[PDB]
Amino acid sequence: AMKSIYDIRRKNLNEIILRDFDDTQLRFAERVKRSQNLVNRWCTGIKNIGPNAARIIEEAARKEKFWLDVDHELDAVWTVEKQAAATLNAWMRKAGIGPATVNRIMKAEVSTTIGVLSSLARAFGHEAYEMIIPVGAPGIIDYDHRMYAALPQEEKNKITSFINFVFEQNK
Amino acid sequence: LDVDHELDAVWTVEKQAAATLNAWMRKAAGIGPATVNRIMKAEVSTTIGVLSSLARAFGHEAYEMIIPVGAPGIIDYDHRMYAALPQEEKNKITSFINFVFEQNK
Amino acid sequence: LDVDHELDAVWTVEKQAAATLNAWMAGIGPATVNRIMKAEVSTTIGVLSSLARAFGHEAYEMIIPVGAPGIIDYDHRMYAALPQEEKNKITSFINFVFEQNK
Amino acid sequence: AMKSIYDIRRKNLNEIILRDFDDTQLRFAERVKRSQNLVNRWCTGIKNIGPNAARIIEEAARKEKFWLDVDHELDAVWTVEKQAAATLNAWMRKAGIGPATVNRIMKAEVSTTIGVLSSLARAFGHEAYEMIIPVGAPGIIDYDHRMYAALPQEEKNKITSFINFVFEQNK
Amino acid sequence: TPVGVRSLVEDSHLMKLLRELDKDGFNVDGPLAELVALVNYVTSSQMTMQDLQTHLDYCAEQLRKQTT
Amino acid sequence: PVGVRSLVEDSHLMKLLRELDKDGFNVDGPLAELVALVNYVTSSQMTMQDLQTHLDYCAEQLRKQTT
Amino acid sequence: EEGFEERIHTPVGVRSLVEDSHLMKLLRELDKDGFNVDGPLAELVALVNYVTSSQMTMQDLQTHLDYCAEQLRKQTT
Amino acid sequence: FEERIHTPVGVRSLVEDSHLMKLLRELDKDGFNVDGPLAELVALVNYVTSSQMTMQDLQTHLDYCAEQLRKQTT
Repeated sequence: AMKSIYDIRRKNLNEIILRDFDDTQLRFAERVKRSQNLVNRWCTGIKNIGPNAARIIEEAARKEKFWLDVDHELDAVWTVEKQAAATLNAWMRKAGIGPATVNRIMKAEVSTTIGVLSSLARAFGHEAYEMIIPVGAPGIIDYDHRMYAALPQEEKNKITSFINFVFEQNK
Repeated sequence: LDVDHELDAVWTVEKQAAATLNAWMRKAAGIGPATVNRIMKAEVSTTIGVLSSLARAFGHEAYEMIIPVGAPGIIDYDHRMYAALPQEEKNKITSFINFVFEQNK
Repeated sequence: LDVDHELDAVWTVEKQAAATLNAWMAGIGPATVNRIMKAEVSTTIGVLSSLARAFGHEAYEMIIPVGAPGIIDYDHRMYAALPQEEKNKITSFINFVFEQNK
Repeated sequence: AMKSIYDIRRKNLNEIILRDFDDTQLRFAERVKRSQNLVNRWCTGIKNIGPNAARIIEEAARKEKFWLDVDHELDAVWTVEKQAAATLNAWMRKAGIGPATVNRIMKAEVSTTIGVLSSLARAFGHEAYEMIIPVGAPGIIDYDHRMYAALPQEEKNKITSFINFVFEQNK
Repeated sequence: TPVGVRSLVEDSHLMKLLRELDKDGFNVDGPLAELVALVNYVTSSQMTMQDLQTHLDYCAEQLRKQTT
Repeated sequence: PVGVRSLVEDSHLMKLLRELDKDGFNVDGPLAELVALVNYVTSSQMTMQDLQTHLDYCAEQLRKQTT
Repeated sequence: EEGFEERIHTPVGVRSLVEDSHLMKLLRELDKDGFNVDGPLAELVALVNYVTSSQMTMQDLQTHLDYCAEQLRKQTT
Repeated sequence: FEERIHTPVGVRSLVEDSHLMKLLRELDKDGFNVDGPLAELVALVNYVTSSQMTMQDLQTHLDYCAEQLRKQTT
């Protein structure tokens, strides 16, 4: 839906921390003198960035007044294997098992087979292609699969057809 | 049936890798290894490093060959082509989807 | 000739008053009015006016012709009642339709 | 392209004249202390209204500064015989008496028949309906008649069908 | 192609077939009525599409001015 | 609209033409036409339905900007 | 009490800014005290006119999209 | 200048930095509360960003609609 100010504020808060403070909410928490949890709640969106924080943020972020309120949209412009376990490791974090097959820890500094990843992945319940890429830009995972799955096939074609058209009008 | 009409009234990773590569012709992949280029039969399970180079050769990436594209909740679109889009056009794609979702309850 | 054939495309003042009043379906005098519909007589502009109001319309509407130029064929009563902003939509569309030729 | 400032100033000036100084542009010419020939060429569009004249006009109009440059649309959103006479009078401004084909030409009192009316009008290369048009032309739709005549019939129907839909959506 | 389908409006081969069969004495008006509907539909549907064309062109023209 | 869509799958003319084909009379010309006309109904209807989706999207965006 | 900017988020608030915003109030008396604010005054003129104009185009398109879908309805319904 | 700012290029130019955004930021320094004034300019600029994006978005959909209608006609 069309943006409320919290959207722009947070979006601007997010971009500041990336482009000025290295995309880590603690470094900005340190400069703004506020709890890194509150900072995290603003970035994640869990809490609406108030009017006063926005000014304190601008001070802390060395931005001129109300810059945070303004939408600046028109402002101008790694390894598979270790991530396979990094995903698996982050997925372990919820023993060394491995309940189905495996017994590869795994170090993940060696190339594993798609069958083993497929067998590993469904242990957690997730698919094997997840989470292969750190940037995530190549894909729309935003949409709920259930909502897309439920769409009549006729409505899918409209979605896919418009995508394909957008592709050709760019390059 | 030369009459095209869309209305009357009103699997595993290796086979998908073979399918997706079979689709990326029409659009000799060694180059890299010439052993793999019998994968089309799905007799072998390629390692992710080699499939990554069997993607990165195309400018695509590994995961794109192993996504279950046939699945109902998985949209069939070219992932590399969507990557290159400006955010403005990414947003346009995302905006239409959610609209279509709000239609149909 | 049953099908549409649309793709292949393709006078006096008393006769217009005959058509435009026939097209318009005190009331001073009945026979006076019963003559006008088949022409046969020429009506006065004063009588033309009061007769027009009966339907909600004006005098010129009944004697306005529709030749190739003036055949922008529309109800004037409806147009007059429009707000200005919406009249603007009509004239903007028309003037765009012109430009699409030369 | 649609609505430049000169066009805005022109519209606001005519509004002022229609609203406050009523009928005559000579009355604004007196208050603004400028030639009525100059005031007339602003209104009709011949001469555009520059920066200095705009404020002078405003100063003369008792409005605040730049009101004239501001488009105010968002807020914005009789006898037949004497007419036939007054039209025939105003047509005698631009053949000259005597014409031909008719006599008994009385202007003020009589309610002429439409046939004669037409013979009078047609003698000027005009039509009878024009003689009996109301005060202000609300149902008219000003346009170039040659160009509408020149449109293909397919393009005429597109124009006419749209107008009717517009009528329907307004009643 | 649509050029072909537009040409099916007037005197198709289906049209030439159905008329001579009516003259033989069997009532094909039921069938003849159906072809009328489709052929009119081709005409009508094509009339509407071109009408939309003009109006989208118009809409895109107004958008061009405000964005360029 | 419902009637013309019904012609797509089951029509008297499609039965008729399928009876004439057995006789030996080659109806390739007449039959090829019906298929096209019928296919145009499926095609044009899906497009119109497609256009219906996008005009409703365009209308949605304008409402948000206007309401 | 209730806030100021929550109304100004809505298009009803942006359209209301067209004639006589507090910003319009502000720049005019500032002009009356001898500093030239014509530049700034002109910028607000462009934006406020854009609001008017862009809002006008959108309603125009609203009408034309209603037309297009009215014609589409008939052919598919 | 006055024509520039009235072009769409010019109204878009006002989004990031205009003399008015410069002007208003100076007034705030002296203890004058421009909350009312400043909250309006931001809205005005945000409507410019927002409506330009929508128009560009409608631009994309109309050419899609026109693309399809060609194929049915062509």
